[PDB]
Amino acid sequence: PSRLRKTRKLRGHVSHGHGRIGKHRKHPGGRGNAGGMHHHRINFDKYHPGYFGKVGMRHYHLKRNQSFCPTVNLDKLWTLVSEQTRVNAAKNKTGAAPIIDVVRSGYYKVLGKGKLPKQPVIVKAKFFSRRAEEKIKGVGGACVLVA
Amino acid sequence: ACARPLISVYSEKGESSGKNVTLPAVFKAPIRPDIVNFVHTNLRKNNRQPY
Amino acid sequence: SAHLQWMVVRNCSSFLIKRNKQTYSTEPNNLKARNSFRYNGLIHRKTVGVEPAADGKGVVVVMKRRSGQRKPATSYVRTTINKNARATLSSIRHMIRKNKYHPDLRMAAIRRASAILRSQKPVMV
Amino acid sequence: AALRPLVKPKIVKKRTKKFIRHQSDRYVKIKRNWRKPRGIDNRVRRRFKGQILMPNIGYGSNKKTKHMLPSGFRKFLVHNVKELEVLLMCNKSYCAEIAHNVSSKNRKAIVERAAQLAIRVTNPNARL
Amino acid sequence: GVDIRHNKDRKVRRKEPKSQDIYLRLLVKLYRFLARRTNSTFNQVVLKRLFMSRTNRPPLSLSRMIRKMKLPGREGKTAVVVGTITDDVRVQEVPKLKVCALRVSSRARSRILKAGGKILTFDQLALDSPKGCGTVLLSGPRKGREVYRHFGKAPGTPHSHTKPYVRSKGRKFERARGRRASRGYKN
Amino acid sequence: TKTWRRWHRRVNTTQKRYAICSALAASALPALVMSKGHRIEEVPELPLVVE
Amino acid sequence: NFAELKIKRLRKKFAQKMLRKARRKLIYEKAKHYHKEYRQMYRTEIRMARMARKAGNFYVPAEPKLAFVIRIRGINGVSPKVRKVLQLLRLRQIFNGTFVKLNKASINMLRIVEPYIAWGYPNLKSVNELIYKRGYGKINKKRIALTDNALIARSLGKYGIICMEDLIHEIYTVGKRFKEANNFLWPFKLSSPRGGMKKKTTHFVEGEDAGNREDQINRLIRRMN
RNA sequence: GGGAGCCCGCCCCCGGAGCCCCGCGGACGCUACGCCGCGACGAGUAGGAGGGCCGCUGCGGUGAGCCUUGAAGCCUAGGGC
RNA sequence: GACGUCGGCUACCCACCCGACCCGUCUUGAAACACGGACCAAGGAGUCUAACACGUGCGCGAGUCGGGGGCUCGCACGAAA
RNA sequence: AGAGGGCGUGAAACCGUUAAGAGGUAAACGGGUGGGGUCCGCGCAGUCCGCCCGGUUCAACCCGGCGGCGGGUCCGGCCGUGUCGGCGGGUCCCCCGACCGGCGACCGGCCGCCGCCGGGCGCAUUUCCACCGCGGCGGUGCGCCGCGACCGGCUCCGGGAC
Repeated sequence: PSRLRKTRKLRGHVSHGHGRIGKHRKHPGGRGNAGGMHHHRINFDKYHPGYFGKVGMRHYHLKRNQSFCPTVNLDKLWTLVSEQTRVNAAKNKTGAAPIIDVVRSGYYKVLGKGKLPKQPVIVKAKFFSRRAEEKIKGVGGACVLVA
Repeated sequence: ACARPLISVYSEKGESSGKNVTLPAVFKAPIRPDIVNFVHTNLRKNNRQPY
Repeated sequence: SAHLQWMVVRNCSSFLIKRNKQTYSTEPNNLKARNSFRYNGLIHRKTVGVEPAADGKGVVVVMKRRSGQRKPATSYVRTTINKNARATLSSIRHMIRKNKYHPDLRMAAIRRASAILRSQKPVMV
Repeated sequence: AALRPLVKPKIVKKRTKKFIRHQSDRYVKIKRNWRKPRGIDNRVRRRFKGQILMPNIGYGSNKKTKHMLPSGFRKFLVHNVKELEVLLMCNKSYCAEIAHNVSSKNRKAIVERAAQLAIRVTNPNARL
Repeated sequence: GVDIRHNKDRKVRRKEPKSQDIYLRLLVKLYRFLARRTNSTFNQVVLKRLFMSRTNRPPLSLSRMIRKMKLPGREGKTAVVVGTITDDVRVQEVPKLKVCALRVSSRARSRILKAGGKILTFDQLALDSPKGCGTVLLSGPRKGREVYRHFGKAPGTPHSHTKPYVRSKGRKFERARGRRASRGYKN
Repeated sequence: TKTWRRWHRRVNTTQKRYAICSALAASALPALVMSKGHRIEEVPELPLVVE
Repeated sequence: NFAELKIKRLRKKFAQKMLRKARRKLIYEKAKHYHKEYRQMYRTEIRMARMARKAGNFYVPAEPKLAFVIRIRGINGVSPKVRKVLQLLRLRQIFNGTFVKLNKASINMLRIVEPYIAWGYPNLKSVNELIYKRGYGKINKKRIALTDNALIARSLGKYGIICMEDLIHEIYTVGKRFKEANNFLWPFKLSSPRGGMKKKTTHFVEGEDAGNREDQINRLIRRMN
């Protein structure tokens, strides 16, 4: 809204809020990212370190599908299954230990972040972390690998 | 869950008949003139032809 | 409630009137014609209104029943008083004070009735 | 035998002369409407002695008599009889001013109603 | 003729909320009256927090509220949060609580009501304890936003761990001259 | 003036539902209806349900 | 219930009246004691002087414990250190006076701002007139006139100062709470010196008004206050 | 509640004690984005911010708005804010 | 004091005393022997799109979203909802 | 045609004419007055009123009717929130019994109060209209003024006493 914009309060002011000693010239400093090495080096080195120079190996035909691998932590693992599944756990005097399919929920790798409740569970996933496997074993479950 | 009164149904010639309806909670929903005005002013810009 | 609708209506009312720094409200049953929370007949559960008589002599007192809202047809009850310019004021005073029906509006309604009665008489030479 | 105000305080004004634009006398294209001088070398802007006076907040009139007519009432612009009845409880301090566009036929009725309600009109005998 | 610097004579603290919603303004009126009448500073703190903007009252998580109520001493006390209470999915055991907040998420509300807890609004809290007796005042992490990760000492400065503004993190967008020891220098 | 000015505005579905619910709720409360200029003095009941 | 409540209210009012009468009596007794103490001090100084002059001896009077300082020049073109000392002495506006107790640090500060101030040793009448005619207290960071002793009692009750007489005594005979009394006292906005000045820009010794004018500061107070 | 004091009993309620405080109900003051009371201060280019019941145009609502018994516009040695 | 007498601060003309150099801009410095300028009327210059950063308001909340498409209408209001 | 064929409204620069005023330091401007005109608001005194007090009917009090407000024994029935119960049909529905919040979510009787209408109430009450009191209160005076007492802020003067 031009009504709420600043230009309405600048009516009558000669310089229109852009100084009068140095006028608002068209492009005093250079267009765009001009002078990354010259006359803007201080800014480019104190606000964008690592802008200039190459590093690493080139990969011509890169595909994100090959490296696609979503991760889920043990911090939020029972959220993938219904709450009644966990209700029917630590009960029945049988040791049901239900199966939670991570791939069905939409993750491939299971990570060890977070605390796991004391309830056995069968975790099926493509990849497992060492700490996540240790947590599952300590809780009393089993890690299952799937393709 | 506020108290919902009973709304009588009026016939074609007034003279409210015996039919009554429990007042829906939509009428007990909170009033927000700011939200109403915001939505109205933003949606009035959708039927505007370019010039 | 009343505060909710007052917050809704304090500035977007059709009866609100600006234009030379005085804000009034023209909705009925509003003593002193003041756009104030206390002086507003639409929002409050108990409202008193003083109006000139349709015939031209006497005054009309309008009371909000509070028995049932959402029914504007029967919400307000009107009574006509045509007495000797002092019994009307006494009747309004007893209506507002003895019934404990919005005592804040007592003197305002008395003044409005006095103004109406003064208006309904021969004007001048 | 007009309508007296409720109170008649002594209206005191700090300044009554209108503020005029700088160099409004020299040129016709410059109106009397005041605009603040915004030049680097301007006597009025920096308040040199003997120049025109720049309006300031100091010239603000007293709140007691602000917007008060010499008669002692405050104007309220009335367009029709329905709007006239609003001033019923404010007749002792507010006066009805009939809108210019109002026809004479309705103006007469407005004047008569205001006379009945004891509300002062600043332009009662205007159209005729 | 007095030398007084008017640079900071005007205090910039808020006086009324900038929001135009009516329920918050009614709560503001109620707590203004309570603060100006009662001698308790709880009402004043609640009024000041109601005046605060959205970013100044971050939401409080259910797990954080649980861990703050589990501290010894605040047993059977009502929790007062001026922000909003949000459900936490990584917590299973939720004891019953007494929570006062402007808003509660649907999931958190369901959890609290299923656990046997009670949820109150600010007007109900004023009716119950006008001076805020038996209340535990809690708030969310102010520095929880990712905005504050970009604040502080600028990147490219020694002993600075500030996240720079990058269009997209990657191999060839940063970690070059200025960050690699093999390319120029590093900080 | 150019044709590709951002004429249209996007509003959240939840916000639109909130606004319409508030409008339906304020359809009650005869004070607001009268203040909106609608003359409902003789209406038997503001939630006017007909057969 | 009604009569019992009325009787209790009357009893409380009577107790308040008796307490106020007792406080008034205490104020009267304190003022009379202060009068006696002032007379004793004035008489004993002359007694010591006469005693010293009786034999081949001299009596050197004590250096004054407090001094009155008035800023005589404006705020335009002031050195940073001079301005800092002036604003530490609560002398911001021209023709403002403030009581300052004298010690090494105070004398050094007054020496630093010597060209910008005129200071001396105020008399008892000068203190009385300054406290009475132009005495304002700082209550809730607000300059409020000392129209009644209630304000002084509320502000300096913890220090044994409950009236104008106690305040004047603590200001004149520098005591333990002189700092608190002087900080409570708002700086005196004295008027322009009637009859003019000799010279603002030069020291008092060389015909000007700036510097130390120990006894003539009383004349300056009479011309300004 | 018990024991008693410089023969016993009351020592009462505002639909009325009549008021410089009445905790029984409470404005002429309450457009609480309102009203009211104290102090201190008021320079200003470049520049920033806030309030405009300042002004122009068109749109959605609203004034049972104005108007051929005279609209906008224009002129004015008239009354004004 | 009341049928040629009253009040009109403001605006019409005139006289007197004091003050008072022509506006905008570059400039440390403008009344300048620095530049633009006879006068008047109309037009006239910080906009829009996209990408960001911060702050504020609203909705939902470890979730959030409508991009695109489809189902309701013959489009008055709708290319809306 | 005060719309007369480039003719609706007809402004400013500029010009001609009528009326008034003025005019040897170019003109013009700000502050303060004075003089003359333009009309404006008064008056053929403007002593502005608004309450209380003194010198044709009904309130007061009853009868009948109607309407309204408040209240509790929750009186009786609905309504309605939290819990307990019939498991009666994870979230969503009915019954009687109990407690609590009895919540402005509604009614039927009861009481108290108020208002209106119709009857009595004929005149020490009642209300109007006008006057002689400037008697009590409040804001005010049509214009020009004068005086008195109190206070605050100042410049002074005459005394006495240490």
